[PDB]
Amino acid sequence: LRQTENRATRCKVERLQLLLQQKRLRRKARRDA
Amino acid sequence: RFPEALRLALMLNDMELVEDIFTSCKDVVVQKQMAFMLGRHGVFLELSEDVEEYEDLTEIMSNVQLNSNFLALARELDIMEPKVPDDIYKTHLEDSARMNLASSFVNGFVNAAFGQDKLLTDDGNKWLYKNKDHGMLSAAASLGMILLWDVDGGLTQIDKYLYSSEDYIKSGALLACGIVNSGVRNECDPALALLSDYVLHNSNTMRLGSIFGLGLAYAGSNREDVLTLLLPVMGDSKSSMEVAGVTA
Repeated sequence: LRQTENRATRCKVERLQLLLQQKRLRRKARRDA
Repeated sequence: RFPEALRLALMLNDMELVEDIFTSCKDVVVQKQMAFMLGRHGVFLELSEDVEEYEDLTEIMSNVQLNSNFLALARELDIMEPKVPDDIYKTHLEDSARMNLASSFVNGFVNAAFGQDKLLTDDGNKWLYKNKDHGMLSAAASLGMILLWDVDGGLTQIDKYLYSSEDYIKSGALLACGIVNSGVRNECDPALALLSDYVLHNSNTMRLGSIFGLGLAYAGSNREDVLTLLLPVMGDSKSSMEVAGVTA
């Protein structure tokens, strides 16, 4: 349980970092305009 | 007089009336000003790519820039100096879980969204070593407060240094995400997605922490997605009455 749970946590972490970088890109793009 | 018109519109509890007042949008300056008030009050506007200045008004209401503006003001008369619990105190004028967590709480209160960074890591390691009884996720949520509204810095720091074993530490990550997103509006669901993912985990206390983080990340948002995700799992016969109450 521990290993699978931590692996899923990490996978979700990379997905969240993808979302975060997308947010940065869009936010800075709109800021500069 | 749109700004104070909107103020009285909020005073009268009718989001429909508030939207009607906001609709006019005859002036860009006043439109942005009233968007600022709506965002600060946290009232959630409803529209899409259908009007002028839609993007900037949406960002204003969502409060994406609040953290940057706060940090900018702090830089002006820079106050980005982490302070030791004793320094906040003055003990010089004259370590169980209890006082360890108390000091962590004091540090979190004093350093609000200032990015403690080095002192952050120092106290993090301290209370991680002092993990004992109630040396639980509490201090991780404390780090969350130190990174309050710091979607960038808070999320990054917790992600790189958190999770793993110690379901209490994972609940700490969940509540840190919730704190970071608290009063922070954005279509992205960095807290909502995670807390919904780990809502159904058997661990009673970790599930409790996840649901608390989910509630407090978007407290007052008033949307229906998380309500539909949570109300079905209100039934806590399989869990504890404290879990029922906190979900409520």
